Amino acid sequence: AGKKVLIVYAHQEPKSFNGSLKNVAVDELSRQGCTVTVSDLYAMNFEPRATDKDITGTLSNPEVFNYGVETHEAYKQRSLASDITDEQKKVREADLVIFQFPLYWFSVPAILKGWMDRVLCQGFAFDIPGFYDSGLLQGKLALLSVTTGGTAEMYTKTGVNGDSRYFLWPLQHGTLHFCGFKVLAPQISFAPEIASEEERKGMVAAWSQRLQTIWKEEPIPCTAHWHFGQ
Amino acid sequence: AGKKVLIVYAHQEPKSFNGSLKNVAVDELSRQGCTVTVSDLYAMNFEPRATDKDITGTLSNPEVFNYGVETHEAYKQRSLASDITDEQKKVREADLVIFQFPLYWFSVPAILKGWMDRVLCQGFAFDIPGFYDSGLLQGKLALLSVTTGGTAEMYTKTGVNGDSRYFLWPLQHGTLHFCGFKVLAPQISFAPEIASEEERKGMVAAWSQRLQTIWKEEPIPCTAHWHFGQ
Ligand SMILES: Cc1cc2nc3c(=O)[nH]c(=O)nc-3n(C[C@H](O)[C@H](O)[C@H](O)COP(=O)(O)OP(=O)(O)OC[C@H]3O[C@@H](n4cnc5c(N)ncnc54)[C@H](O)[C@@H]3O)c2cc1C
Ligand SMILES: Cc1cc2nc3c(=O)[nH]c(=O)nc-3n(C[C@H](O)[C@H](O)[C@H](O)COP(=O)(O)OP(=O)(O)OC[C@H]3O[C@@H](n4cnc5c(N)ncnc54)[C@H](O)[C@@H]3O)c2cc1C
Ligand SMILES: NC(=O)c1cc(N2CC2)c([N+](=O)[O-])cc1[N+](=O)[O-]
Ligand SMILES: NC(=O)c1cc(N2CC2)c([N+](=O)[O-])cc1[N+](=O)[O-]
Ligand SMILES: [Zn+2]
Ligand SMILES: [Zn+2]
Repeated sequence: AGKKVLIVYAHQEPKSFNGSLKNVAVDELSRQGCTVTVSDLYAMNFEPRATDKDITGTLSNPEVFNYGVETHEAYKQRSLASDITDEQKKVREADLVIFQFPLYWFSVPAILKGWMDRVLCQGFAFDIPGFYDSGLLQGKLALLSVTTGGTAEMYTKTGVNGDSRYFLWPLQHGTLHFCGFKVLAPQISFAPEIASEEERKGMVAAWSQRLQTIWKEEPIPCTAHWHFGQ
Repeated sequence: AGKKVLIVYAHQEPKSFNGSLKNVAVDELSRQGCTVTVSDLYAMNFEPRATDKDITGTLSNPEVFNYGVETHEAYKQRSLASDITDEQKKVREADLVIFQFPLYWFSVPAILKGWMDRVLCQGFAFDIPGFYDSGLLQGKLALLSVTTGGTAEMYTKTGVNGDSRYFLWPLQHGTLHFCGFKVLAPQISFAPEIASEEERKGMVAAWSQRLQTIWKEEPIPCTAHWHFGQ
């Protein structure tokens, strides 16, 4: 039996360092025999805004619009917009979701935030109850592959930015773990715009090399202690 | 004399609890004689995606698009899209910026993420050097007014979600502090949807009351210790 991978990719420029890391992931996972799909959010002009257009059916309560409630129900009625349900198919079938993005404001670019907000709806990714370790995507793996402007030392506890692990918490725990994913350790490629040609090559090579044995890695313990120390 | 307030507001439904919190803020700050402006993102259909459309006319390097470089240059050359510069004008003039939003995945809704992404460009909100306490918005105050689905107990260190301060980091430190704002203590309105109508009313009264003395408040210390201590 093989493995299915979805790469959710958020960068405007094919020739960027992010583009290189995404292409390398496709090549290496494809070479392994994996089933691979890429959602290139900017080329898709993916809609990030959570709005009433996300539901192609009778809006249940059209007097007071509640996005959570309307999308939950629309999920059950199979009446979500097709951009959403197309992504949900991709996610439903994946054994591994990789997110490839440059860090914007200690988080994901908005187009990618919008993918999280609209795709990962109640009924689909979680239920109440049915989250964290009972999240509806248990059994899947997830991996953040992030590039920064800041260097590694800036992202240490004694540095100006604090530990890079600090900003991971809403993504790794708040989102991914919440939906039931097991989380592989993040790939962080620090400061590529500042690095030499060779350092950049080494970072891209370190990532393809990691992907070779990706199916053998254990998930991190996705806890407050992993992220915060103490 | 006076002060000016910008409320950056991210909720699709005026009749929502978020809508009431926004309306009470406008009411009360207004009554005080403040100048008040609301950027109602969803009603503006505000563009969240960071794209080459954000630069007017001809790019500095159209072969390889770098969003950061291009927006930094367009800022100096006064060629940023008018939707961005319209917001920058509001922020420039503000003494206090209030963010009013529902928590979406331990962060801001994507439409508001894209506000941050596209509005707070280099040259305007920060430079290098010129960030953290030297950020270019220094002397300004910022405050997150956030509503949750989860209860206050869920957002303790021993609750399922972890302390609320953990998720504030990318916003308060990574973004607001980084641009030089001083950050007032967040206003967190826990689980309104679950509350009685009377409880909801009490939380709107509490927000109004706090705003009566907002100008008397001191900033939090925006450190890793505040967020992850103790
Ligand atoms: C809105 C905004 C907010 C930001 N917020 C933050 C923040 O909170 N924290 C932070 O740390 N940073 C922040 N940044 C910076 C951003 O994270 C970095 O600029 C980004 O991660 C760099 O990735 P890139 O793919 O765009 O690099 P690129 O600019 O594309 O370039 C890296 C270099 O490597 C070259 N390259 C491409 N492919 C290869 C390859 N295969 N082999 C060798 N070289 C290659 C490229 O041509 C280029 O010269 C922010 C930037 C923006 C625009
Ligand atoms: C995509 C997505 C991701 C989410 N992620 C998270 C997460 O990470 N963590 C989390 O905790 N939550 C999360 N949530 C939940 C979200 O934070 C809450 O649903 C939201 O904060 C509730 O605020 P509201 O304004 O929308 O409530 P409302 O639905 O508007 O409900 C409150 C009630 O108050 C009523 N009301 C309005 N004004 C008044 C007034 N003046 N007096 C009395 N009653 C009034 C309204 O009629 C309504 O019935 C997420 C939701 C979505 C859709
Ligand atoms: N590496 C950095 O010094 C850096 C660079 C940028 N810049 C160039 C886009 C941003 N940022 O925009 O938020 C933030 C940081 N930071 O470390 O927090
Ligand atoms: N009150 C909650 O239990 C709750 C509800 C939602 N809901 C309404 C969509 C989300 N969330 O979306 O991630 C998160 C939580 N949470 O505590 O982490
Ligand atoms: Zn976790
Ligand atoms: Zn800080």
